[PDB]
Amino acid sequence: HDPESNKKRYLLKDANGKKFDLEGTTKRFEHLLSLSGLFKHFIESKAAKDPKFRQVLDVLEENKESIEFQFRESPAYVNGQLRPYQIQGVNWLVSLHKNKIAGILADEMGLGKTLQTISFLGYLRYIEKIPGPFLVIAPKSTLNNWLREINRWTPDVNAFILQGDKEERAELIQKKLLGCDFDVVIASYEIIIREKSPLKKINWEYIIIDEAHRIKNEESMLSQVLREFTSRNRLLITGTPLQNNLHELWALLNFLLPDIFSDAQDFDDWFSSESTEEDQDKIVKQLHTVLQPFLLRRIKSDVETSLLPKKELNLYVGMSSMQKKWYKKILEKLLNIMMQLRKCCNHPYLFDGAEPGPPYTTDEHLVYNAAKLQVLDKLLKKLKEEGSRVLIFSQMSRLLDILEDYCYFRNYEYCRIDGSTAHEDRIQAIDDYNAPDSKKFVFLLTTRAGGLGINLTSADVVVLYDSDWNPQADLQAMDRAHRIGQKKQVKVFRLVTDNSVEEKILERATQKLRLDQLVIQQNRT
Amino acid sequence: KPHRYRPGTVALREIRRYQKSTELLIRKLPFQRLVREIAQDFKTDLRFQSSAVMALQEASEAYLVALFEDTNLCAIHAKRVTIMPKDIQLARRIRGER
Amino acid sequence: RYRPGTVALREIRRYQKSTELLIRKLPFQRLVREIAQDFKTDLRFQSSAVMALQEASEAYLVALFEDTNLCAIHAKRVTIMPKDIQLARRIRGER
Amino acid sequence: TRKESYAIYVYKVLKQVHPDTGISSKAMSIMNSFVNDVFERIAGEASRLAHYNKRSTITSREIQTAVRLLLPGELAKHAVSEGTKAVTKYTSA
Amino acid sequence: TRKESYAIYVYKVLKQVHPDTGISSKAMSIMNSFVNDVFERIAGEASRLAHYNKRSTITSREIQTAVRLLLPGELAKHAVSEGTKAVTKYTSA
Amino acid sequence: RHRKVLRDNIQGITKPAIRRLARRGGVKRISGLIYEETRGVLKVFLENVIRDAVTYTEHAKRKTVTAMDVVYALKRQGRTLYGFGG
Amino acid sequence: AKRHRKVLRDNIQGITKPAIRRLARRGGVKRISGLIYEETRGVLKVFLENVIRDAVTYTEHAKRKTVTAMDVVYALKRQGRTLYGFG
Amino acid sequence: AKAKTRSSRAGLQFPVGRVHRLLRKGNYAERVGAGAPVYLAAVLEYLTAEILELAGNAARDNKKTRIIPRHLQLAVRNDEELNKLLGRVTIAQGGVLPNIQSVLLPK
Amino acid sequence: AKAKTRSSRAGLQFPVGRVHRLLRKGNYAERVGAGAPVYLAAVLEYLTAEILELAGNAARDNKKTRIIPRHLQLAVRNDEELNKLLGRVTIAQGGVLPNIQSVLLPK
DNA sequence: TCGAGAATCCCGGTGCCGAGGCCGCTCAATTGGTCGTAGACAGCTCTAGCACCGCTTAAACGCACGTACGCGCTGTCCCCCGCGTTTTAACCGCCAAGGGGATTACTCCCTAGTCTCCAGGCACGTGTCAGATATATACATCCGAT
DNA sequence: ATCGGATGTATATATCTGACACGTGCCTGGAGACTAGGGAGTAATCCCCTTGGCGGTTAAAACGCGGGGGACAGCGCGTACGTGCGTTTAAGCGGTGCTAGAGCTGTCTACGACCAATTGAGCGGCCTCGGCACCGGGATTCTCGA
Ligand SMILES: [Cl-]
Repeated sequence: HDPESNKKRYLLKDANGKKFDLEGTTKRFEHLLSLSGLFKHFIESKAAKDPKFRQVLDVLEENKESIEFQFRESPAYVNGQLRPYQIQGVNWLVSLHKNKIAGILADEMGLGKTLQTISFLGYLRYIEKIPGPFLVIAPKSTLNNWLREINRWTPDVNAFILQGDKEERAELIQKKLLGCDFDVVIASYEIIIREKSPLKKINWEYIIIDEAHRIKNEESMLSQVLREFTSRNRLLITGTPLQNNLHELWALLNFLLPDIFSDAQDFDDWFSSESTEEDQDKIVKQLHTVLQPFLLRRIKSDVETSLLPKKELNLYVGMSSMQKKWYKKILEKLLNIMMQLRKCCNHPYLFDGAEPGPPYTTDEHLVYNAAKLQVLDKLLKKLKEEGSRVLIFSQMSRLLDILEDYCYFRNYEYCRIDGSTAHEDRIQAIDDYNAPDSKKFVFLLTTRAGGLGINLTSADVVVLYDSDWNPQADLQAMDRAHRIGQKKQVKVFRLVTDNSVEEKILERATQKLRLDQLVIQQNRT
Repeated sequence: KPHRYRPGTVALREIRRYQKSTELLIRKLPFQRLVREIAQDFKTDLRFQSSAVMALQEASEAYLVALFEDTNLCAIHAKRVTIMPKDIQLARRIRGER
Repeated sequence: RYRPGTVALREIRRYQKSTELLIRKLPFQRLVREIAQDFKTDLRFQSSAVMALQEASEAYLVALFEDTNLCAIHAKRVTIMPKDIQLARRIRGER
Repeated sequence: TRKESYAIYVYKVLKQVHPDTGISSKAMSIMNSFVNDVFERIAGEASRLAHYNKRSTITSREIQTAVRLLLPGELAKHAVSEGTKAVTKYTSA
Repeated sequence: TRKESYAIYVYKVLKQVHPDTGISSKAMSIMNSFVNDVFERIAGEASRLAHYNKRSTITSREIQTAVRLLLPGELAKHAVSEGTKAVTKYTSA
Repeated sequence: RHRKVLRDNIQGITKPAIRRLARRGGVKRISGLIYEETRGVLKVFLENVIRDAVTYTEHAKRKTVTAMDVVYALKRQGRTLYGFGG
Repeated sequence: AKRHRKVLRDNIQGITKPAIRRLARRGGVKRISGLIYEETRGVLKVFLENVIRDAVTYTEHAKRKTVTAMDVVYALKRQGRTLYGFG
Repeated sequence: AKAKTRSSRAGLQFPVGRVHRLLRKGNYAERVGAGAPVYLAAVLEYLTAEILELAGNAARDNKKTRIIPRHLQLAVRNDEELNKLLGRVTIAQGGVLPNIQSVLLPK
Repeated sequence: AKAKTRSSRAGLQFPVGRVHRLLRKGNYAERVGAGAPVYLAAVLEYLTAEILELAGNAARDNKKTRIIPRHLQLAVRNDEELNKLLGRVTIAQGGVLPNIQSVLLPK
């Protein structure tokens, strides 16, 4: 094409391009109701106020082409060959498009992700002959990764990153966005919020959003902005759907298909608010088939083999005396939240004035006023003979400070990554620790930090020195060392304090983890 | 030699710029930190509403602006154009806060 | 013959120690009941009413001079001036 | 949940002086606070004025004296004239 | 007639704090004015507190809040101590 | 009652009276233009206070001004006077 | 030593030099000395102590652990600095 | 009979009934008169009309057809009687009147 | 039975019946608690005793036996935070605190 | 002294979200009817205000003088402003779980208000004396000219 | 440095008047029933505030340097004050008369409180579409070396 052909089609033909289209919604209703009959609940729920969807129901009910182009082994337009299951995923995506609906891709991280995405976009451009636009929203750390992937396995397209300062972004927008000189626009979340108005006035085909779990709260500004965007269909990429609740799965679905899953109350009354008998069991959970067509997930135990599994263990430490007195002080009464309980369960010196004196000393007395730290010290001493390097996680960097001072008190070699360390020093740190012969025994980290590109694959043991409300965050921290790469047995040691709130945190985490287990994992297929 | 204004001609421009707008001239977060660590004295474990902190900042800014105006009059009366701590001390002493 | 300043300081010490009335009672009464007839006509007054008016008036004037003096000192003088009063009662809020 | 305010009357006075001028929300809050403050001042002064004369009833005479005390200059004059006019009209009706 | 005052009580407090000093008529009148002014200030603050919290009764809690809100620092602490011990003795007896 | 309307009685606030008030204020040296300012400010203060006192007197239906009314006016202005009532 | 978080800059130093300069400009001053930047901080701290003290007294009389805007308005009106636009 | 509001009988806009109730429940006196709410409503109406007229004039001067706290501040502070009435009051988001001391201007 | 005044019950000297009656017929609230008059009387008695012992100390400092408004003014103005309480108050036949500025004094 | 250049204001031309109508509901304002008592209104009393007249004698007033002080001018540092350049913290957003507070809806109990009686507390009218002025009077103690 | 005035400052004595003590009565505070309703306790629920942390943008904030103009000091001078002394003048006291109007008592209406029934006026919730904020760009204007 040429820029003028792009201008005649991309821009919104009308002032208000947002309006109710009947053909598409009728097609969706007929196809889905052909697939299964449970959807009548949603349709009657949405027809309560607005009755034109009820006449759609009537016309599609009383009256009782998605060509099976299997799109086999990798076509030449995408360079090279690739995983057959990835062809299966692309076939899934093609059929999803040909049924005029969208669907979450929930492949586990590292299992050839975004490759099926670029291949599907190439399929759209060559078999469907349709050019752009294609908005791609990814975290900033992956913008250049996406661009490189696109330009090295399907180079004969147009794709640029929309990053830069205010003026550089503005000139780039006027040159290309308003210039209509693209096929795919790589952009970041913050950029999507920033450049709302220019991006609205485009007739979008798809809006690919990688790590879709970021959109899980429907009061989030990004969700509102994406709702305000006009587009023909959507596509979602995320490895951990339904992280800590069932409602957020509906939140993903609503953005996916805003005409099907348009009611929160219907979905949360589908299963959640009924716990008396088998009605909280096999039948109601098998009613999941509503979630069957909209999602696909695959595991690292179907594909690459390798990576021996995990050996998660629990180390039930016992409260220490100073911990005991601080814990009793906290319980009955600065301190303004229950988080103080978890702080005390971790190490008393986090509270001010816990260090005696203070004359500032860093002697052996540190482990004395700590329950978990003594077990940690013994564990490190035992592991030192076998020389297995260590990744310690935590929830507070302020705790990592105490831990690292302990670390160099016993003459060990650590290396930190926190929210305050910049990008370049982070990269040099990960290079140093991952050196072919690195003289840094332990490595420190925060559970919800560093993004996903970190490749700390050189070690074998990972202690979750503190737990998290969301088990998914801990799982990300664990696969941070359990990803493809590391081949020795990854060993993970969570530390739990007895007779304290940490038991309750672990128990709720297990509830949410097993909820995730029953909702998705068995029906993952 | 690049263009350079003479002293005072940017000061008056800022005077007439700021005497025309209405926004708050102090940053929100430092002021909130200030009146939380001040409130820690009289009673501990307090929760502050955003509206309460906003009202506090409005009142304090108005107070300081009026005080600086009277300090300016004191400095002018002393045949000067620069304000000094003695002017503020006199302004607060006259009005009755000292 | 004393030098300029001595008698003034002794007068300051004298009048900062007594409590009696510095304005003449009958002139003050004439002024008060002259000002009065601009609001309502043919008024009568209580002796204690005029006394209270005088007690408030002199207190006001003394408090004003105690600020006029500070304003004068702030300008590196010892003399008080109309501009000193104007500044004092403009800062105090009376405009 | 039901909170009463003078907004609906201030925006009837506004549409009689400037029939085509709107008013923002913050200005509306300021207007409500202003009428509340003036009501408090007048009522307190009238209550004290009644207590001084050993009267049990607060009425239009105390209201007139209180507005003549609180309001400066021509403002008090016009307010008193308007109050007398309204009272006479009401008692005639 | 029969104008009431606090002279008979101020004199008792004087004779128990300084057993052999007197007080003139003007000073007694000033003390009476002081007592009335402070009583009015405290009662007004207590009334505004009770109206603020939508209570319909003045009580020792409102009086204590008013005194701690009106008197500066050290005077406030001693006044609170005096009031609490007086009320405890009254409740016991 | 008879022969009471007078003029220029502000000249009765004599210059030595101003100087005595200045001495009680602790003023050592006095300029010559100061007396007109003092007379003006005293007249303004008296006008305000007397206006309020006459308002109270008129409301009470009296036509004699009482020290208690003067006290009310002063207190309303914010200059509470101790000694004459209340 | 890095166990102990290094003591942060004092909170009263959060009223920076440019902020005081902006307040003085709105007040209408042209030149500014170098000690105003601490005299003003002292004055602001004192004013804040007074208003906070009154507001806390109100909010603990009401049996609440929450200072609220209407309590702040009450405190300001008590001091004689009535504020319109918050209650 | 037929209801007929006291405000309408007085020819006013402010709520005479609600003013009466506030006077009666505010603990101002033992019992309120009958013309007191009418007089007070009239006075409040006058003051509000004055403030709003001046503020609308300021808004028209600033070429905006909507009153804002800046316009209220300009209206109040540019009139002597209103400024004396509201001397202690501070208007939130009000600002300051433009003012530069004469000796501060360039020679 | 023989009556016992509430002021005698509480061990106070100011009248509690009079304080209760004033709080009642003073238009402060609809209802008045029973401990409030006692607490208020105690506070008033405290303040009176404080200012009065200061005045007596001043009177003895001037070799006088009786107390006069000059002594009251001396006590109040000399005592900080009692000066702050009586900040805007004017005491008749009081005076001023002896005070001369430093620069006015002879070399 | 007039050009050079930076700041500002005024046009159009987007966008977005707050004001401003519109509707249903409910609950306080209105109407009608007692009734108990503030408070006009009249009448009587006598206290405090007003008005002069006279004396006396201290505070004001006018005039001289001479002398510190306020004011203007001149230098000179120095310190504060204006402009560049680099760093950092404020400001959005987002996550997790709690408790806090504001409603609304109740239940119930104890503590006020309302009476009726009745004696002591206090207010007023007196009748004393000593604490506080008034006069002198001697002493000590700044202040100013040699 | 010394000496000579002039001004507080102790010291004794007389005068008086104002504070303090004492007797009466009358009105108000206390005692004792009786009650109702205001406030305490409980319990749903729905939204806001806290604490610790992370990731990203981007204006402010901080630091540095030059240099100019303003503050501060010193000096001269020419008034404009302070001090002191005669001499008018009017304020203060002391008394008298005249009277109005401030205050207290009776009483008997109008008028405000309270209650029931009723109903529109105002309040909360929703939707929308102009008014205003924002962003160039072009033109004006206002300052600063010559
Ligand atoms: Cl991935």
